[PDB]
Amino acid sequence: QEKSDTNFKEFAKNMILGFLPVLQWLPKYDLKKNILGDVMSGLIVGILLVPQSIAYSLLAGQEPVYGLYTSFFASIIYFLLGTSRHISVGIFGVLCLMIGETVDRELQKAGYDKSCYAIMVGSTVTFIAGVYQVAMGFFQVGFVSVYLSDALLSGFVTGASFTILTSQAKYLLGLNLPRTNGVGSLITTWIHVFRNIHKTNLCDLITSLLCLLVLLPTKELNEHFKSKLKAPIPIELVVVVAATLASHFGKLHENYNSSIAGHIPTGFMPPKVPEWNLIPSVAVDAIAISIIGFAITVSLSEMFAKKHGYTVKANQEMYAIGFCNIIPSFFHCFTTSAALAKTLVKESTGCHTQLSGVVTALVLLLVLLVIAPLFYSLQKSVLGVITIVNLRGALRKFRDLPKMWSISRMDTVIWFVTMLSSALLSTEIGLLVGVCFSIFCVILRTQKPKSSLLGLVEESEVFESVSAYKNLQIKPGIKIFRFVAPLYYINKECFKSALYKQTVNPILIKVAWKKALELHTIVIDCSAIQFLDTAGIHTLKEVRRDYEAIGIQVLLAQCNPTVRDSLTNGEYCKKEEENLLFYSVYEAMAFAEVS
Amino acid sequence: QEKSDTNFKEFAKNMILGFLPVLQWLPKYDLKKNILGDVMSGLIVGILLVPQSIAYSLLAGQEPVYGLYTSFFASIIYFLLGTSRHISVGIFGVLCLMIGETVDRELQKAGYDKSCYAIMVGSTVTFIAGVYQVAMGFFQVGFVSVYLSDALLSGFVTGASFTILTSQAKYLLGLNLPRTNGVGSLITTWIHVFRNIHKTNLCDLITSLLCLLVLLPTKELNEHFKSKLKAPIPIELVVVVAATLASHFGKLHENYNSSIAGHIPTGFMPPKVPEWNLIPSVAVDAIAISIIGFAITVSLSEMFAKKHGYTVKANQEMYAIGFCNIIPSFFHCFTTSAALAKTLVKESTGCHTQLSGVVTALVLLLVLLVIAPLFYSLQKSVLGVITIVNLRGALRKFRDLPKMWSISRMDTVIWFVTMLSSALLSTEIGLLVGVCFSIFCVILRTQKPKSSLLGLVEESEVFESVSAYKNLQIKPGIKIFRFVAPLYYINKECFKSALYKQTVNPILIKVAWKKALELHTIVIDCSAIQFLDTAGIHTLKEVRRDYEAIGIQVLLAQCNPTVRDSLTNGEYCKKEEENLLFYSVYEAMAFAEVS
Repeated sequence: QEKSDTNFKEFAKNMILGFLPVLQWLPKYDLKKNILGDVMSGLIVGILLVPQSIAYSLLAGQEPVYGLYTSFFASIIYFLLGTSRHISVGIFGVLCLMIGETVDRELQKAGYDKSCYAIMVGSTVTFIAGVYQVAMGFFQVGFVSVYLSDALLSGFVTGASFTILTSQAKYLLGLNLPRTNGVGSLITTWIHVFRNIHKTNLCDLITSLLCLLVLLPTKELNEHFKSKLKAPIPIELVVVVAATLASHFGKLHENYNSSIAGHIPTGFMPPKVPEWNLIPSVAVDAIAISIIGFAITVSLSEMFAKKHGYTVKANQEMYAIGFCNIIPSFFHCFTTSAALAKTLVKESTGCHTQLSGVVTALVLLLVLLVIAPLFYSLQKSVLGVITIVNLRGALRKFRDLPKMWSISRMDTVIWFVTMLSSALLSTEIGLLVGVCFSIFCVILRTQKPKSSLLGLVEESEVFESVSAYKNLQIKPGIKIFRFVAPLYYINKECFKSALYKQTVNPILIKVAWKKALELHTIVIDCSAIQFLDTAGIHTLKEVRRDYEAIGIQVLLAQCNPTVRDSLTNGEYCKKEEENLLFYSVYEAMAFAEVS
Repeated sequence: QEKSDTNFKEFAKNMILGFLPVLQWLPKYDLKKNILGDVMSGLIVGILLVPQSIAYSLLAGQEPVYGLYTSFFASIIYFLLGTSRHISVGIFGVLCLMIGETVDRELQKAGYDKSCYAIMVGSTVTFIAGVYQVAMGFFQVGFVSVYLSDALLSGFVTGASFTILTSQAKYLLGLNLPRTNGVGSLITTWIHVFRNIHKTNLCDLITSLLCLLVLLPTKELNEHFKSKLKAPIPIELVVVVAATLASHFGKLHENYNSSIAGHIPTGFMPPKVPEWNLIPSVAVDAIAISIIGFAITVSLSEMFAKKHGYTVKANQEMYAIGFCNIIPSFFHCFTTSAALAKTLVKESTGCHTQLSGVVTALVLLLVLLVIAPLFYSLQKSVLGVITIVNLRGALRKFRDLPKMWSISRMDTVIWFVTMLSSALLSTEIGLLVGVCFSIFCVILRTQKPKSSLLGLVEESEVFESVSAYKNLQIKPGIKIFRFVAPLYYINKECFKSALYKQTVNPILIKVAWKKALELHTIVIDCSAIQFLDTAGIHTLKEVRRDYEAIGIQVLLAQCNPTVRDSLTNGEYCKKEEENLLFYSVYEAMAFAEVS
């Protein structure tokens, strides 16, 4: 009755401006209020970046000298390539952990100097990771970073933070543990500590607890008392200078036996080519670090790009972190990526342009040239509690998402499985388990979908489900049915079983008829079925061929253009010279009422 | 205007009859027309099952005696447990290939008798595969067999058929090749043949070509001339008896040097316990064979169950193939599963009940007891062309699905990738690549979805897309928008970019406004968005917070009950004391027209 029929439809300086973005803000600086907040931000984050680089470089197994070349070349190389404004690419601790695992595995395998073979592997893997980044940037692909969610990175970071807390337990007591690195790394290292426990010092426990007692309440105050104290108070450099000038005026290496940092050379040695022969044995870890560095840096650039009102790209933001692993790779460095704490404390004070990074470079220079005879005779336990107490965020995350179970109910499971599988197993296998599980969970969400009868809406033409709404009039039998899943091959059985349960069953009624009623029309509302496979059109043909036997008819309701393509172009299913497919479900009710 | 508001809704003999199904058809046989077609079918498939069992048992590396125990115990054990009627569980050639690979790998590793150590590994892996089957049946799980599609098995079968055709090239020429088994098995075996080619016989090529010349046109006639010749004509036993009674009356082992499988003892040796110490090194191949045997047997039972008008179960069909690998596992056998050719030639003639299988057992008994001195002095090349020319179906499949590219366009890619990755690499890695690729392809289908404006339908209340339909009236600006994907985290960027491209862009217009119009309502039709993640409600909040800045408003249209749950229960997004969510999109047009 009044079948509404529509009609189908028939069938080069612009590059230099991109690549070298120092030449698009430097000729107009607008120095009225562009300098002072920027310079103060640069000195503040430089003061708060001195004690972090030595600690992170000590975490990777090397001496705390090469981390200064790492952070310095990283801060000076982003000023010439980066298109963001508030990122400050420095050192990310999870990258230091992965680099430490790789250089420890290769030094344990192929070695048996130590201090110079701990640089060849790191520089080579950072060089080839940058080669991978510039190849992924020259192909302009970037499609891999969208498969990493944001309830997956926030579990991987917490798992790697547990691994950092475990691997900084030797320096908190001053023991000599073997290289226990592999698949059960946290459990084996903790049982190695608790077996070999009755050998700890009385010098590497008193200064550790005293420095923790100074650090942790002061950071707890500094986190939420920023009103009367505008700049963040640098207690880290204060306790480092106070600990160095006790263990050198007080002779804390002969009277006791605490660990003491190397010697620290002048700096800026002649550059060296990385070892080409170690390339094919290490190019499974460049994949491991390049993807996560690229993902974290593009997410943390775009999150701060639209907050201040400008635009950033993605074919150039890849190249800056690409060459950040290329040109410093010829200068005894390791991998770098974006910041989390440093960029927030950078943007919180001043920070009107990119030139802060240059000052972030520049104050390192003094540190790298005239502070070589100092920073001797400081403990390796002060740096341990420095890189321990600076883990407030990745363990503050436990307070929120196990109480934000109410929003998602299925991202909490992904987050907790990724955290558990990255603290216990490793960092690479943990990230792989997280990615594959978050991919599998959407097809688990497709399987077992919802279904219900529909019914009317009392004097309009809307149809909403009767399993979750109050009194709606239903016709005696023109029973409607609605499926909210794609219906491809995983859930052909769920669709068949749900349709046979809500309405009557065809085969049982056919058997009891042959051994020797109401509901004379079923209207499948296929508005939500948003593609369909080969088995999809097979089971939609099967329900019609079964239901036509008893004496009832089946007619679909408001399919998409592509489903209506794949039905007629599909096998032959339901259209040669018949109507049997409608445009609105209320029209199907009006037709089936005419009988 | 007249906001249609509904109201939300507040919140033991029955087991023996299953397990032992010989006791539910045997007391009433109805012998008027239940015997004769059944018995003739049993003798016909027994005659056509004698030459196949020796060939398949020779494919697995063992003597052609243990295959007779395999098929006999398989046919006699399903009569006591099986609930189907037309399956006839015999020997599946891909199972013989996987068993051959496993016993060849273990015999090459741990060995260096050969004929008795080629039974311990096969019997042990079939025993533990049956243990896996009865464990998967006692847990009543069965959810794994739905992840295997039907455009995936039909590529895996063709890839394993290429591997059978390659691995039966030694016996087609009579050479001595080493065990070239691994990851590049087909390529290495073909290059080993074509390097070592100038050593073939003149006896193992003349009888091979002569027997192929007899077999292949006769099977080509027998495939589509079944009218005047009702029963399938058994030319296989005819050419086997004609080839045996040439190479024993004609002395074809002294005058030439062709291969001949002698020995062949009477049979029914005392039973032996399988080797328990080889359990933990082989339980990665029981997973490989149990899943595919269970999948093929449940699919081929249900495909023939509803064709004749009865019902079958799934908690009992698992147990029959479970114990088919348990009780014959103590009697020097290997794995069995359902039939494809044998069940079609069984059901095509006679076949009124299950008792055909007993005759399928019974005619083996004569073969296993008094045909021991015969079946000596037959070539190993006749059995080669027997198991070659019986591959008509799995290579006839190349004519259909590369011309059924028009139905699916994405199952052809899955099928071809599975065939290519199972012919070249292996059978296990090929099946794994097929399963993981078919899982990944549905989330590739979610990514890059369709979008369009809607427009009216000219004097009704339907809305269909304007990118694929002819003239529909559109309001000047109340531009509608429709998304047909779940919108979780993979395609937040596609949704944001498509909405910013079809309608106006918020951020660019805000920038040009701040440097110093039409479309005063966007109605997102979210009828097809069938769940949403945390990032989903984040980007749906972000589009409202952006669009509210310029001076236009955004209101969603006809979400599901679960999306309307996850919006309000979600963060706070859009409902405390506001309307901002409708029930039908035409009502949203009527509201936005009032302005």
